[PDB]
Amino acid sequence: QEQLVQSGAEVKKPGASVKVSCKSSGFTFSYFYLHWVRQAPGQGLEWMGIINPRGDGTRYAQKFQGRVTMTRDASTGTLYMELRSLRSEDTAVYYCARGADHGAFDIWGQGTMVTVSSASTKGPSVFPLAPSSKSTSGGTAALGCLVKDYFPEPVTVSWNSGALTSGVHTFPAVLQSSGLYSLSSVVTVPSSSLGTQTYICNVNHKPSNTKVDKKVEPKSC
Amino acid sequence: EIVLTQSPGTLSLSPGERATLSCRASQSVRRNYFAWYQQKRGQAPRLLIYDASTRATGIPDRFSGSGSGTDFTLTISRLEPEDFAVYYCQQYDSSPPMYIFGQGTKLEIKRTVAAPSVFIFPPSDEQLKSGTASVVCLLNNFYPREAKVQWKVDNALQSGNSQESVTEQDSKDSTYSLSSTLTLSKADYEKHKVYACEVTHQGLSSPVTKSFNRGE
Amino acid sequence: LDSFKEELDKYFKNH
Repeated sequence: QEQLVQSGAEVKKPGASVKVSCKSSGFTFSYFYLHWVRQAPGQGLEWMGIINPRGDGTRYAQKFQGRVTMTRDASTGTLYMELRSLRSEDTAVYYCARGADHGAFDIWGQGTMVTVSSASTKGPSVFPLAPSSKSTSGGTAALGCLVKDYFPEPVTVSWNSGALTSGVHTFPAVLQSSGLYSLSSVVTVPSSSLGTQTYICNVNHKPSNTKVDKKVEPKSC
Repeated sequence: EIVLTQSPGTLSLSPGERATLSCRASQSVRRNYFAWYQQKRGQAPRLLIYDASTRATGIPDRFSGSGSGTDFTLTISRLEPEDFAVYYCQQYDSSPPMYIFGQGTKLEIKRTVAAPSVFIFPPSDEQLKSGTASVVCLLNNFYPREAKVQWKVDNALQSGNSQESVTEQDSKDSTYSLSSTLTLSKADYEKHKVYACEVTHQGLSSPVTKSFNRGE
Repeated sequence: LDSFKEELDKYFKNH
C-alpha cells in the first residue's frame, strides 16, 4: 500500500523541457527525503538528486546541476522533476524513489519513459517475411513481419489476433540513423500446414493511431 | 569521486545453485552505507539489502549481504527462477549527499548448449516499391548468447550497414533469438545477385550459411 | 549512532 505513481510517457524535441510527476499513497509524504534516478536504454542506474522533506533543500548530481529542478507539493502529495535543455542523451526511464531513514531507496515509482528526438510521429510500414524453403528446417518453417520506420516507441505486434503465441519472437526495436525505429516479429510453424493455415501479424502504433494487419503469404517457389 | 566496480558483469548459473556477486569501492565506504538492488526486465529496481547486511522487509531470506571497507558481497543461497535479473550495488553518504551505483551484474540462466536454426528472408516486392531493401537473417532458439553474423553480397563482406537485435532469454526454454538486418537502397540491392548470412556459434561444428539469389 | 536521515537533517540545516 506504500506506493509512488508517476506520470505517463513523454516525447520531447531537443532544447525543450519536461516536468515529470510522482504521487505518493499509503505513507506520510512530508516525512521522507525523495529522489530521482534515471536509466538510459540498456544502461545502469544514475542518481539525479535529492529533495528534503520540507522541500526547501535540494542537492543534485554534478552532471545535472544547472539543468534540473526538483520540487514537491505538500498539498497534493506530489513530487516533481523538471529537466531542461533536453538532448537525445536524456532519452531514458526516470524513476522517483523514497529514501528510508537508513538512506537506501525502499519505495520506487514505476518509471516514466522520456524520448528526446528531433523525429516526428510516424506510423510503421509493415512488410512480410514470407516462409519458403529458405525458411524451412526439417518440417518447421519461419515467417514474420518487418515493422519499419516508426516514431516514437512503442509498437505492439500480435499474430492471428492473439490466437498464435507459441514460437513467436518479437524483437526489441532498434533506432536507425534516420531517427526512426524498426523491429521484426517472427514465428516458427509446421511447414505441413502452410497451405491450410493463415498467418496475420497485427501491428498497433498508438502514438500515430496506426493499425495494420498483414497476411504473410507462403511462397511455393 | 567514489567508483563502484561490480564483478562479474554477467553470471550464468542454473536454478538451485548459489550465486555470489561482488562490489569493490575505490575508497572506504563510510558507516557501511551500502545497499543492493534487484531489477527485473521492464520493472523498477527493488531494495534487497541495506547497511551492507540487513535484509529489507519482505525480501526472501535466501538473499544475504556482507562486507565492510571496500569489499561487499551479495549471496543468493539457492537460485529460484524469479531471481534471474540484474543486480546493482549502491554506496551513499549524507554529508554531502551522494549516491553511486555499480554498473550491474546480469544473472543469466545457465542451460545446455543449443545451436541456432538459421533462416534468411529477402526483401518483399512491397518494400522494394518504396526505395529500400531489408534483408533479415534469423538465428532462432540458441544458447549461449554469443554469436557472430557476417553478411556477404556477391561474396563481398559487408560492414557498417547492418543492425542486430536480441530477445531476452525465453521464459520456457531459456534460449535466445537474434535478428540481423542488412539495409540497402533499392538501387544497390538490385545491382547484386547473391545475398548470404554466415553464422558462427559454439554449438555449430562449422559456420552455417543461408543465402538466396535475388529474384528467385 | 545517528541515522543517515539524521545526518541529512544536519547537512540541510547548515548548507
